[PDB]
Amino acid sequence: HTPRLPTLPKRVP
Amino acid sequence: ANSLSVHQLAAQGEMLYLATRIEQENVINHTDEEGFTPLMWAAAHGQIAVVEFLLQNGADPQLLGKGRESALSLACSKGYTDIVKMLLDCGVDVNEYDWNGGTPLLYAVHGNHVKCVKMLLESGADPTIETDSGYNSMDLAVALGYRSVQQVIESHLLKLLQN
Repeated sequence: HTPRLPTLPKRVP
Repeated sequence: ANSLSVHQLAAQGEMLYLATRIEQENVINHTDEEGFTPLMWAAAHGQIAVVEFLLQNGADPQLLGKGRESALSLACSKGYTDIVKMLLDCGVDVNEYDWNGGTPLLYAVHGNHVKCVKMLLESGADPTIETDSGYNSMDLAVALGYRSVQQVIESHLLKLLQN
């Protein structure tokens, strides 16, 4: 894969 | 190796072929389909020696991916401290957001990378800047239960207030 960044939370809480 | 791109060579840490492919063609900052430079691939796979080599040979660490991914953020996300230090010493922006609303500090915190968090804060990363959702780096560290990280961040904030 192209390296990818992790998905961060859309909200915390 | 004939099949491998410059990006892949950098990712694998194949210094010899990588150095050759650079003499054959001016491709040191050639971006792939996603805007990723060889440097970003190297940063993402923790290839310290390749990062050093590319930066010495004129690779531009400020170039960003299609979604404004940075070499800095890629390195931070995986906790590659030595690479983070090298890029910071190039004077890249430490507080910029990508399209997925991530910053180097949020990626360091997300991955529980304490030494990376410390280094970013010492280089001017601001732990109070917020995502579009309203949470900041301290919030995220609390949310995720990363206590050593929460403490580095709080300690930094406290020392700012105590001068």
